[PDB]
Amino acid sequence: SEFQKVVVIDAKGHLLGRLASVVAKQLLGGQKVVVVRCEELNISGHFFRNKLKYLAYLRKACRYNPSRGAFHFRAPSRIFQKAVRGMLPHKTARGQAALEHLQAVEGIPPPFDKQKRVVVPAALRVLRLKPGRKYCTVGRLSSEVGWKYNDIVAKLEERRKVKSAAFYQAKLAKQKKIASAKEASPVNQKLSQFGY
Amino acid sequence: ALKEYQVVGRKVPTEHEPVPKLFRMRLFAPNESVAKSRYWYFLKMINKVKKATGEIVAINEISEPKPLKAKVFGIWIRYDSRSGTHNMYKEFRDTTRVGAVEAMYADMAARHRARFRSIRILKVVEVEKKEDVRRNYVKQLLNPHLKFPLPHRRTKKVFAPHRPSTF
Amino acid sequence: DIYKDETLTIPKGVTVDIKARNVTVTGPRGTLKQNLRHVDIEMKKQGNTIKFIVWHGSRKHNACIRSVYSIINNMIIGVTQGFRYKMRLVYAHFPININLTENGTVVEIRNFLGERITRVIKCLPGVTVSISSAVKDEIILEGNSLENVSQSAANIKQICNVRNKDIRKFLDGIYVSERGNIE
Amino acid sequence: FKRYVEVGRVVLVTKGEYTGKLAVIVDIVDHKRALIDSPCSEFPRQVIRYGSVVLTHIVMKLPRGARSGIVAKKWKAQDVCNKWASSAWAKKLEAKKVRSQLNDFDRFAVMRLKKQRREQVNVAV
Amino acid sequence: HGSLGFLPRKRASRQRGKVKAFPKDDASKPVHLTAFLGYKAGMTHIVRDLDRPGSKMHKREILEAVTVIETPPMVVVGVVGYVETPRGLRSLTTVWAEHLSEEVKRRFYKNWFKSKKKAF
Amino acid sequence: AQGHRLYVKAKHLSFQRSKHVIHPGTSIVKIEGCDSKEEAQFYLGKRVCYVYKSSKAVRGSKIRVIWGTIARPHGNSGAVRARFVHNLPAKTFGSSLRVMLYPSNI
RNA sequence: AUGUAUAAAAAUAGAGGUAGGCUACUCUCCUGUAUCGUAGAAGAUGGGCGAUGGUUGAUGAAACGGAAGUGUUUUAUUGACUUGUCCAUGAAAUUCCAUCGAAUCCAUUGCAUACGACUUUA
RNA sequence: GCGAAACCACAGCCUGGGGGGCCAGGCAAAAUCAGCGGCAGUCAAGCGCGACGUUGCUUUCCUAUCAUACCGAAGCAGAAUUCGGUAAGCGUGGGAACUGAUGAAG
RNA sequence: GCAGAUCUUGGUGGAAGUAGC
RNA sequence: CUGCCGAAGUUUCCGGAUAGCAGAAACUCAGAUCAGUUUUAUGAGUAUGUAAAAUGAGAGUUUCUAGUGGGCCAUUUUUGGUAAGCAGAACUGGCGAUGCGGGAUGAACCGAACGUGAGGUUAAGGUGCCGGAAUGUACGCUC
Repeated sequence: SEFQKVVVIDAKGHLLGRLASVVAKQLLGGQKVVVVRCEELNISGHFFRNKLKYLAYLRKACRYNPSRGAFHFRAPSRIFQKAVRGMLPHKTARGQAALEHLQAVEGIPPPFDKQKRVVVPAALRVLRLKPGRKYCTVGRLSSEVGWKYNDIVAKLEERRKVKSAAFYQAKLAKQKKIASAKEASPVNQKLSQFGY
Repeated sequence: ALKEYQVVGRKVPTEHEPVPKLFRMRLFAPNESVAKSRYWYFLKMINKVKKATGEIVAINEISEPKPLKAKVFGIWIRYDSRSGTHNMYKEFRDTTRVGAVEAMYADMAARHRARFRSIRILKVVEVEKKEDVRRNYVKQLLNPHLKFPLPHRRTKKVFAPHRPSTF
Repeated sequence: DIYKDETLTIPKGVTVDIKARNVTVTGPRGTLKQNLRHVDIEMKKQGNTIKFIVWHGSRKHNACIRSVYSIINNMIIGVTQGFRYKMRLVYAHFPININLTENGTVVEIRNFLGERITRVIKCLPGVTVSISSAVKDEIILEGNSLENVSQSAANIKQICNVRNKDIRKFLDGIYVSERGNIE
Repeated sequence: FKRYVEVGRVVLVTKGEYTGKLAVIVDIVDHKRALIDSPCSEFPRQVIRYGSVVLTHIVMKLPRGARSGIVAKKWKAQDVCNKWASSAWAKKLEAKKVRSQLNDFDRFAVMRLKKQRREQVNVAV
Repeated sequence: HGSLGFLPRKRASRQRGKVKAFPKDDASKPVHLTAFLGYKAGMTHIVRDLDRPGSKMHKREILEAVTVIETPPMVVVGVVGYVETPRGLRSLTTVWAEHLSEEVKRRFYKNWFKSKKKAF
Repeated sequence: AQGHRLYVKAKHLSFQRSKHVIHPGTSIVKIEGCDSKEEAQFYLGKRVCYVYKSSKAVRGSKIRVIWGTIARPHGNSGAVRARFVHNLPAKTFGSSLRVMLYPSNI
């Protein structure tokens, strides 16, 4: 029920082909989608499942000026950006104008650390997948194919959490003051009969 | 849905045969126009009274007398295979004979991919004793100390604010 | 079925904890931590026992139920009784050199069939190996984690592994004979 | 802590015509169906499935397959109603049912309510 | 044309040799340098003893073909600082020193003698 | 600006179409908060618009408007099927409309 | 675009908080149909009762924030806005919706070279 | 400096599928220049035949490795040798616009 | 009564300031 | 330029015929005069043909006059066949003259035969995105 001018979709625990279809419609709907922690997306099937499904895609290049062949991008962000590129009519004028509304990045840059991060309840792994199934993590997968920036982001994201954790306790200590002040306002308890 | 129909019938009486015999069937049919079509199917293969000879006398529904009581049904099936040879005995645990044969069809549609006309049900008896139930899993939903957590949980409106509890 | 339960009585070990999806099995000899991600199985504590349950599943997951029951029991044997194994060496003409370093972690092995190849056998984390003094050409390795202990000696068995010769005539080598608890 | 499916387990119909009524399970017939009843006579006895119901933590002692009056007899003695209402789960869901009968002027009177409530930020500085 | 690692055959961009990789170091090591700059004087030759055991000329006298490189003392004038990003290696701050010679102030300019020489 | 907005935010979705034949005389509109073809019977008949901003200014301002109404529900997800006095331009896919609450019957 | 309101984290065969010295007990989750603010001749001009509070502007700032610090916090000081509550005058015939510095040519150079360019100097 | 002519449906990227155009894809920036085993018989699984059995004679690409790497097996003490496996990367059994050099522009 | 006949006559293009003297 | 009617594409003899299909007038009969049809009855060795019931619909005669005896397939018998296809005879339709929705684009597949438009409702086929429509409901399957 959201028509935000910009939405931020934290992607840990989602599926790739189901989030890329939810997002692909909201791009054509006119929104402005940012997908952070794209590195911690999931794919049904075990670790080698998409691994040969993408090592096969590396064997596919043009046979004329092989610097003009397919550009097999290795970043976890562009893995999913590829997924939202065939879902859109990217050969029209409405496709290539929709794609510039999507900003798919890994980790969380500070311009989106301090904002709300909604999730999609129709693409999540703990819902859509049977318990005890085989699943592979994209950012853990694409590192084994060439994305050489794994040890930095896992270090960087660890620093952001403890800083955000420090942000949370100050926020948690904030409403504990208003928890007292909410019932301390006596009007709440005798005029809760309007449902509130 | 399904609705079990009591069907009886005979042939046209002649001077040679003043009183034809009456034949009762308890079969299952989503409506009544397929009951009185399946009825002439079974009776043609067994009693050899063709559709150009016989007539239909009475169709009635059999509502289950105790739909609120749990039961177990042993199900005798003659299945017409691609070699056309299968007698089958299968047990289902539910409340209504209408509801069992729907589940009977569904399972039979999965493991053995049976169609409508590929199945001729033979006999349906409400099996009652606990020592005659010959299935392991049906037996285990019948011990007094049964228990399980909920399976297949999932508790529009896309873009949920927080994580689902899923507990 | 709808249930598959197997419970092993928890001994006097310090911890039979399974909190936070990890096997933090601590006993009298020490503390051991292990990941509990073998399979999504119900580890339920009941007083002086820990019950392993696999409710409403098939055999593919049910076959792994007894593995964790053994793995915890294997961890229980290491936490309570420990593990102590003795490996026996065989020398005929050229004795095989063996030097325990880093508290017996770095095993400097040489002179295997008189070879000049320096065989360094790094022990697994948590296991201490030593040359047994009662019987010559015997190496006694003990530790809490039997899996790390057993794989290390097998690696030691794979360290001086004979190759490029007939196994019949050339028969002296590194072998494992004693495999038992530390208590 | 984990809740289960028992005999006599109190449940809550979440998807149906009786959505939100406290009902109690009676007999388990399968892994997907069951036998369910409630003392509220507007709720007939019937077979709810587990995909359109949510468990409740409150459990109650009852033998197998009691008739409806005995369900009511055991319900009145072990007072499941107003034991459910004691929980914070019931507080929100019941208040969800009051905050949806609110007309325009009453939903305007709550504006006054929280305007009488907002200036109570005078706290221990 | 068989060494495809050096294909394609197009001319270089920078007349000066650009260093691409840098050696892996540790914080336990003392601070030291890696690179330098020199000039191609020319090729020459020498004679030198060989203290190399196991060779066919062990403890002998062998000619060696060599190259002298003209290397002046080298002027450091400031630092640049890199932060590590998921997008690579960005430079955060460029801090120079106070004073520069005209020679390095000729580097920023195309016509130093014509212009106002007002760099830095 | 919270003492305003007597309409409901919407988004023009697409023309009426089949796979290959599109019917630009009737639009598809997705109202906010309308998530059932039985909950779309409330917005049947309301007078929707499409407000935008041209460059050249006529009659002392710049904002122009295309009116229209809502005719049918459309599908099982709470979209509707609208009809405008001038057909909406095809370069307004995924734009924003306003579903004015009149003619109100509630 | 008509509010341009909302930043723990992890897990789901689980999670966070509650005494106490690392625990036991208790509580919370199981949707945000929540929280947050919202009246004023486009938010009028006055008076009273309650309060040291809320609100935003001009700053002087200080602490911070580097993965794109596109920002956060503490604010002295100054000021408006103070509906916090209660009373006084105005609105309308829009009288049935329309909204100076560099660089290049020419010159110079040879490390470069088919023309271009590149490299020097000026 | 003078200065044609042939020719001219409109044309100009590749892969796959029914060619330049169709469908689905890869992509896509101006403006230019120089190279370019069978037969007979006995059985008998089983549904008159009947299986395994038994008796009579007669440039580049591709692994399917030719060596190099690594192992397995063998009367393999060692050397040397045979068989088998991974293995076509490089060597020593088969298939068949492209690269340069300028160039404006957020 | 013209779109067409390697259509008739006339006029003018791209190839190109290329081929070339 | 527009409108109306509109085929055969196989014979039967000898390129000429006759018939057929499409047509124009004259002149018949409102009847049992018919009918790419189904009944009942007679026979005939479930099928075969014959006559008078159902069902629909107005039928008929000649005269004078164009085009047309190509084929591509799909249907089932079918004998000759065999490593393996297949070769041939007969029946029925389409297409030839036909656009339109699907079948990703395709003439032989599934629906459907067309004046100009508005509004509704469907066939085939579909409802995660490209793509208009359920990330619907139910039960069982699969690594």
